[PDB]
Amino acid sequence: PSVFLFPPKPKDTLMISRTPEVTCVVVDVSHEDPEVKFNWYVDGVEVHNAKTKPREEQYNSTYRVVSVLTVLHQDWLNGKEYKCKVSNKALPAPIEKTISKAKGQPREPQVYTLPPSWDERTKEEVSLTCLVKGFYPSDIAVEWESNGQPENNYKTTPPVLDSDGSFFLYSKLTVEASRWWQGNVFSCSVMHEALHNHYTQKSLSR
Amino acid sequence: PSVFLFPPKPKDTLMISRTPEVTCVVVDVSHEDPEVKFNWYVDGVEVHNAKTKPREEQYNSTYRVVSVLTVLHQDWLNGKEYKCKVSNKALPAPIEKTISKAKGQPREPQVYTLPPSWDERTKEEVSLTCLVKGFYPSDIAVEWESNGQPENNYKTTPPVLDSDGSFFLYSKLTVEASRWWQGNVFSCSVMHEALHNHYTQKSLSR
Amino acid sequence: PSVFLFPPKPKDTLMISRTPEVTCVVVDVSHEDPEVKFNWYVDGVEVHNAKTKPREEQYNSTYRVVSVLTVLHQDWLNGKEYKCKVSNKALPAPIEKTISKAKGQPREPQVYTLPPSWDERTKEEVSLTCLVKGFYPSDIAVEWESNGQPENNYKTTPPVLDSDGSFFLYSKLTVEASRWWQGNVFSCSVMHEALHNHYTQKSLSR
Amino acid sequence: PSVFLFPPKPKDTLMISRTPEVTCVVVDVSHEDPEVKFNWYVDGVEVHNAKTKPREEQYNSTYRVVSVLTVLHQDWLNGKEYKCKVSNKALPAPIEKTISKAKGQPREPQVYTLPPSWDERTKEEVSLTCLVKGFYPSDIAVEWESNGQPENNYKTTPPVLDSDGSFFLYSKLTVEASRWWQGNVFSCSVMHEALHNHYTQKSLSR
Repeated sequence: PSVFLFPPKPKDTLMISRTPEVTCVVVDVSHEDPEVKFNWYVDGVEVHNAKTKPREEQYNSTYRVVSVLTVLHQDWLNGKEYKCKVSNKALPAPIEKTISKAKGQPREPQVYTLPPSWDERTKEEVSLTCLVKGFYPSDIAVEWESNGQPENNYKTTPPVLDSDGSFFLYSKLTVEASRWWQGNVFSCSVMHEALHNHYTQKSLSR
Repeated sequence: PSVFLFPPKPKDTLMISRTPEVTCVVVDVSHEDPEVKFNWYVDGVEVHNAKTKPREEQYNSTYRVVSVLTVLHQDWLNGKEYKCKVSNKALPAPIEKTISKAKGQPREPQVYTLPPSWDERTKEEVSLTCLVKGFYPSDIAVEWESNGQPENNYKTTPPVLDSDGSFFLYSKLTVEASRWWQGNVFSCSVMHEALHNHYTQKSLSR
Repeated sequence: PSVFLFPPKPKDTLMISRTPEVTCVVVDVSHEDPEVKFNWYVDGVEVHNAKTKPREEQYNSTYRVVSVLTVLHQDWLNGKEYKCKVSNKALPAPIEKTISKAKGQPREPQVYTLPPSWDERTKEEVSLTCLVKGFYPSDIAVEWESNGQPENNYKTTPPVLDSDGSFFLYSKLTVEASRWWQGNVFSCSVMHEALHNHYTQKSLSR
Repeated sequence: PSVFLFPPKPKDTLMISRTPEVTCVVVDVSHEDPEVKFNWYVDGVEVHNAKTKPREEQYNSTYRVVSVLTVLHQDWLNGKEYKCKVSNKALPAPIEKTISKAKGQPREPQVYTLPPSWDERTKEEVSLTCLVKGFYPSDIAVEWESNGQPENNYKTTPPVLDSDGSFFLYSKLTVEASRWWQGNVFSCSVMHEALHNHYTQKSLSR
């Protein structure tokens, strides 16, 4: 068997509106001895405010085990680790996986609202570009809203490493040219750590 | 024992200068029985001399072997299937994995160049962007060039799926401000199968 | 009988998607001897399958027989030699005919896009010109496009030798004056061996 | 034996200082019986102004015999029909071949002088351009000249048929930078039958 530790979503670790959780999925567990045992060493503390073993739903008849641990918004922000010790009889050795926030000095994302191209102006759909560059923790979230209500038809690229060791990404919004030309306002919503109150909003129109 | 088949590089399939290769990577293998055997089948017929064997090792204790098959540009860009038959002792049955081009409508790439943002002015280095959307087959190559010779400070995004069933990506060239202001012209060179001539270029200046 | 060896077309050698083929035309054969054997030698090695030989007749009361040998992109660009051997009536000695890519240090073409004249302003149509000069391999493919779509009424002069041992050609695009005066952007797509990525382009507007 | 009739050269059809000439080349005359009887007739009237040159031996043990007929500048350009009746002892009945001037409504060239392009200013040597378009008879003659005296280093493209069924060609003069920036006059001298006085001149300066 093998184990993979997955981190929490980047939005819930900046927002007190939701719960941040780290999930430890054990896979290729034969039915021989399920005996899945999760010993969560937060920092150096072995006791676990652990959560259910749901086992989710069957793909090749499940055999897949998950435990989730509610983490603290502050603990992940303060760069401390979370182990996951999977002990099984079919394992000669236990599998210990450690996850921690990107251990560097956080940098602020520089948001830039790039407007449509001259080439695109003669089209029924025009594409609005937000560029988010310069953030060291690749843990970010980009959303698009206009006049205060959310929008759809947008797609954000994964963060990509740059030359300075930082990260950047582009978020593109597809709107009809009816709204852009009539002068509606569109807003790029970026949520990172280094931003003041984990939120910045740059607005775009013409 | 687990195997992986990788298509040729996009530039290599769209360019007369290079030799495109499908790559069959068997990972983990064993330490006890490192001998692998590669059998390459194109469209049902076995290709022998067409493949070479890179001899390799690794640092997860276990080794990594890899075999590469030179295809003809026109065979890959047609509906041809390439099968890899990996036999090792550690496997009961040979593992056969087949790969071929993305069957479907070739859809033409639209190259949009967006100029530097107002905020990046009065800064040391500026960033120039290249939005490429609408291409389907997802095997695309994009580089930058100014005054004939190429440029190095570019990173292009992983092709991200759109609602249309299309694809898009972005490209970021970071140039010294003074070269941008001195009027030098930068160009975005994209290669794809759906393009007439398999090549297009958009320009960025002022 | 007479024999003639014809080389690949220039666009076919610089674009993968096309089959470049050398053509061996024997004209003025006789009714007494209507069966002509063509034996193709490439770099000495005889290739028989790569032949395809149809048949037909001309108004001369003579016959014309043709044999095509599909060449590889990599060979012609790397100066390999192609031979076709034509033995019909008498003449045991079939051919002296052998073709190759010209031998010379390749030279990069120089594209200059020159705008319509002052006199052409005041006319229903305008003519846009593309000076391509300085190339030593002579094999070049030049076309006009706009809006990423190929154009139609353009005509290009054959390559003509310049004083420098280089070649130069000119390409005229004929487009409606409404189109030029409304601000479209027209471009010159030139493919040649010496160019970086075998493709360059310059554009014109206003 | 095979008969060929070659028309007069374009420059001397327009200029009175030269003598235009129709030439009648008979080839594949054999050693056995040379003795070729050239009998010319213009329109319908046989003329005895023709001069049969001596017989000339080739490497193929064939004789080539030629006769030249001096024509009238008007009569050629008036579309008159010139026939050559060659009679040998070998052939059964004499061979005849006819040439006339290109029979279509003559069309006047339109000459535009195009200056050099922006990219070309930085170069030690700069190229001036002459576009001659819209002319029907493919027989034209182009020259370059600055400050009266004729000029060197000018190369003309072959005539090129266009879509409208007329012809066009380019002429490039290569001059050093100093000549162009100093404001010197440059002139493109174009001689075509539809031009009044068969000569025009267009000019190009800074």
